[PDB]
Amino acid sequence: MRNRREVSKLLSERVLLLDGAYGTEFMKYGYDDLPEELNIKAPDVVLKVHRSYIESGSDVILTNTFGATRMKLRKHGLEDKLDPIVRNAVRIARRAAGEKLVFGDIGPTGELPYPLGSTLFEEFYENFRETVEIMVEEGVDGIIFETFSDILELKAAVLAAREVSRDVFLIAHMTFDEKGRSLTGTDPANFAITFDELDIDALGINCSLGPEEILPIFQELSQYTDKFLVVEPNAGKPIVENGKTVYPLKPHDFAVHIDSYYELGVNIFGGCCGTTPEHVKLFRKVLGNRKPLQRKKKRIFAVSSPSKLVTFDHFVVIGERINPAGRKKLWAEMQKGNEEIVIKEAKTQVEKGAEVLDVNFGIESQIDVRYVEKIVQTLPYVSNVPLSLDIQNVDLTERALRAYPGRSLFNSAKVDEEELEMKINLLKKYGGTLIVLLMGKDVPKSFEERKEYFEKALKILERHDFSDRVIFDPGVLPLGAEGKPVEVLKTIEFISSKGFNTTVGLSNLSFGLPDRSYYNTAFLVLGISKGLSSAIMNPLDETLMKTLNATLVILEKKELPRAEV
Repeated sequence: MRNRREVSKLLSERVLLLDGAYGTEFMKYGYDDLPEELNIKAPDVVLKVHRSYIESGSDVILTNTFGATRMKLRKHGLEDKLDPIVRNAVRIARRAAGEKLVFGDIGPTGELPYPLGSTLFEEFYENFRETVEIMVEEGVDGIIFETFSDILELKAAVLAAREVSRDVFLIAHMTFDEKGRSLTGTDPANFAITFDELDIDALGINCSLGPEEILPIFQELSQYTDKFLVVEPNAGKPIVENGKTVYPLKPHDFAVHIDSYYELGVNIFGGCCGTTPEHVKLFRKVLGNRKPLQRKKKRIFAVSSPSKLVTFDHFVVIGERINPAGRKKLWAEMQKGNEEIVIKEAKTQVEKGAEVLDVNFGIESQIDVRYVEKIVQTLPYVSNVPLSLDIQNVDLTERALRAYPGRSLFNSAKVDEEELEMKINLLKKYGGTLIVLLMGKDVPKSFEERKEYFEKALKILERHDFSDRVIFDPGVLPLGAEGKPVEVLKTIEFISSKGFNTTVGLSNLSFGLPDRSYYNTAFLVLGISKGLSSAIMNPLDETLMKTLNATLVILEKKELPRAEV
């Protein structure tokens, strides 16, 4: 009953105020039932608390639906009460809301994504789709995913929501500990980078930390995103007055941070665990009828994993081993569905220095589609490093981009009008970066030719505003096929001059000749000197790795291992 343009037009005009805890407010009225159940067993309390806040000055209240999802309600055997639980909630809230805003509040299922758990991107996606549909029907003024602790789950949630409506105002939230990490690893910047390019309207933090510890965390985020920001700290560092649970921070020692958050560009302020209508009554005062600030997001090219954020601000070793396309061995297994052999090759390369893993599925037509989706999701957790998805088929590309936990590096996309625009789209929808391989109908042979391809891809890239999301691959040829590698170098330089990142299929140079390791090492050094910022290579080639490291030290792009005597 209110689109996202409206809701933004408002947020741009003035900083909004949210509400505090509800569970603890139900506790005060003797109700200890699952808060989401009081929508059926005692709508009065629910209506009361919503009022306690709207009076304290809240401009937006969250529907009493945090645990309102199939997967969660199921743990408390309520899978069947889901429909009315939510509908009442929106209605109960809509009541106290009055003229204010009502946001559907959706919390995390509380299940870990496989392997840390046993849930696949699909189960999550479908889980959140169901509820987000109930709410959108009921006319919520937006939807907010609070306290999420895993980019994969939160990714499913946002995609599901957005699949339901392209007009409802969306808000994604993650919760970090004091170390600045999520449950599975995402730090503020990762989260920020990974989720900014998704069709959500705002990002934010809530719970786990008081207004104090949350301040810097909120800043890291505010720096890597231009979307609206929301924050809802706890009520100070948790303690136990009777061994139970008590939040110290008073309405004054709390409401005094509003200033600090205001300057970091916040748009919506509220409170989590320990916050009461009292606090909000002050927030209303300390805050006032202000107007939001600006900050300009610091641009940065990086891919991510649930736990690691790789920035192309140094040489990025892209592991090449997981490639059944070229290994008749690994392909035989992976086709059979072996997940172990793949998780192993993954772990090995990371140990040796690979910061990103390139994964390809060999003969795409004969590979179990559900296996791809399971591996695509799995690796990032058992390897800790991002993945360079080496798919070719458009259909596999999508089934894979969806399930990938984070911001991926998508391998391949020739400079073909169609393929490009088709790949750009998939990425704009699921997020990610693109490896544009300088070659069209057929392979270019000269530095001149490659430049025409580059020049062309640029036109297409700008045309779709996606030039800030690409790494260029000049295309390497085997020496024993008249490669003329000096032409690829002239290209690496040319692109690196224009301001782009570059990678090469290093092992392409020597296929078909002995002492492959030498030509590779040689080429890499030469390549790096010309600008090459990354290279799908074999981290297991020790000499290549060492010579590489040496090269970087020499070039002042990394530093000393400790001089002796």
